[PDB]
Amino acid sequence: NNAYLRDGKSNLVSKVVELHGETYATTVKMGLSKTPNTATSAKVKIDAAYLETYNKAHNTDFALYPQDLVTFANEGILTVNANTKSAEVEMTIRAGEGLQEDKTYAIPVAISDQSSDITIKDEDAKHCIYLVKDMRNAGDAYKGEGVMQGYLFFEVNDVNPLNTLSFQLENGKLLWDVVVLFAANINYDAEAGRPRVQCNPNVQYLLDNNETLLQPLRRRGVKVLLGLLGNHDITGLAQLSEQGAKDFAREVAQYCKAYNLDGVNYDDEYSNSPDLSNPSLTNPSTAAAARLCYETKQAMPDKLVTVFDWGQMYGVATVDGVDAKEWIDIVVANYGSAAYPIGQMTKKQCSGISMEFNLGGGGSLSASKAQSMIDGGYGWFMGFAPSPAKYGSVFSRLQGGGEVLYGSNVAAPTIFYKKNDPTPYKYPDDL
Ligand SMILES: CC(=O)N[C@@H]1[C@@H](O)[C@H](O[C@@H]2O[C@H](CO[C@H]3O[C@H](CO[C@H]4O[C@H](CO)[C@@H](O)[C@H](O)[C@@H]4O[C@H]4O[C@H](CO)[C@@H](O)[C@H](O)[C@@H]4O)[C@@H](O)[C@H](O[C@H]4O[C@H](CO)[C@@H](O)[C@H](O)[C@@H]4O[C@H]4O[C@H](CO)[C@@H](O)[C@H](O)[C@@H]4O)[C@@H]3O)[C@@H](O)[C@H](O[C@H]3O[C@H](CO)[C@@H](O)[C@H](O)[C@@H]3O[C@H]3O[C@H](CO)[C@@H](O)[C@H](O)[C@@H]3O[C@H]3O[C@H](CO)[C@@H](O)[C@H](O)[C@@H]3O)[C@@H]2O)[C@@H](CO)O[C@H]1O
Ligand SMILES: [Ca+2]
Repeated sequence: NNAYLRDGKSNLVSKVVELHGETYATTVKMGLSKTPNTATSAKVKIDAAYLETYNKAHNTDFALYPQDLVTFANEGILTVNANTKSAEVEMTIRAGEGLQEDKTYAIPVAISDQSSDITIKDEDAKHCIYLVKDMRNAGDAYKGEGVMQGYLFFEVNDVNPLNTLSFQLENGKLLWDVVVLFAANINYDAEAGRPRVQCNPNVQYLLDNNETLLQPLRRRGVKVLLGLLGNHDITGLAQLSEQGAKDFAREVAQYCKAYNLDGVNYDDEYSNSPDLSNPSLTNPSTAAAARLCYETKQAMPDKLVTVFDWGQMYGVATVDGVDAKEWIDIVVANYGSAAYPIGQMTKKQCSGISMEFNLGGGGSLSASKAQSMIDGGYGWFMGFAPSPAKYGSVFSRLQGGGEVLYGSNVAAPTIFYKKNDPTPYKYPDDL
């Protein structure tokens, strides 16, 4: 009887927990491959030694969440359920006064004292892990448990991402949970014969000026992602070999670490055919795209790995035996479509609408559409390329939906930002 451990609320082996209050309650669930017998038993425990193994495997440095803040019900004993081939125990995570903001802590949980009828294949199957972030002060985008969330791309060539702050509900909450700096590029470094991250001068300016133009968003609870995009040479996000994907994933994670960002969006577009003789490249395919997503999540497991569903970026649901739910946090679709889940993903990881704010296509976040997306179980609505000059049209496309999603409509904007300028100007007076 093979067993493994995962978070019961999410069914994820590796679960990022954002604390918005003093406690967070879930279950830890042991899955069994066969119906258990009357004597089958197991417990769970915090396994601090496994954190060293985990940090080494991922080249990360997460600190151990204070154990005194984590409590299991029932002495950590798993209640075995023969009918669902599983066993669970309640786990509570308390927010602590010794915690540092903008730091990820780890709770490695292990199966322990299991009965002799249970087989645990490896140390990965023995453990699940919670990656805990205290977000109590980064609350301004948090609109509630289980609500739909916003995902917004800025064309940073033209528009300052501080304009995220122009979008609030009437109750003062910020609309857009996640924003993308669209976009850094993948390009060939001919002199080195390898792919590299290549940043245009507009992208580079934001990174250089991260403290004033990007970190104020993160202070308010907005996740800031680096967009990655193909860029008219032999390299592309769906045509890296296994080694090329490992190398590029390491570079992307270094950008997110160096600049204190929250993850990436991958958009497989505008690349040319690869040079198949280059050991960093391979045939363009969803298998290569999935490999890159998987390797990027392994290099930054606490951060978001997200894809635009375009080109060959999305569709393979397993890499090295690991399901896509573990390494695709959000998938957003092309304007006019809804994203769909693969593997054990649900529609909570999918956009139900994508709105092209610059060209007009893709529909509106109306009361009717909001209700439709909730009824369908979608987790996200996506928008692309808003600009202060078009706020009239943009905000007309956000009426009614906020009342359905949050009990509070989107408010008319009163602030906007000019490119590369940190000053919140008055909208529309300063236009
Ligand atoms: C998610 C998601 O939505 N994903 C995608 C998303 O990508 C789409 O977004 C649009 O993408 C298209 C395509 O972008 C890519 O290609 C362009 C063009 O690349 C080619 O030309 C370059 C030379 O000019 C070459 O360097 C390059 O190799 C390509 O060459 C081929 O083709 C040319 C001929 O065109 C041949 O000569 C070549 O030989 C070869 O065949 C490219 O510019 C883009 O890359 C830039 O932007 C991305 C981010 O978007 C960055 O990551 C890149 O680093 C890069 O930026 C840097 O370089 C550029 C120069 O290329 C610098 O200007 C910049 O400062 C950086 O340094 C992509 O690779 C785009 O065309 C769309 O752009 C328009 O909209 C955006 C806003 O959304 C504007 O910011 C932008 O200015 C464009 O706006 C014009 O068009 C709009 C209508 O489409 C209109 O609303 C605007 O008002 C404006 O229109 C006015 O000007 C027009 C002339 O430009 C004029 O014709 C018109 O009448 C108006 O007067 C947009 O980004 C979206 C779309 O919904 O969906 C998905 O597909
Ligand atoms: Ca705060």
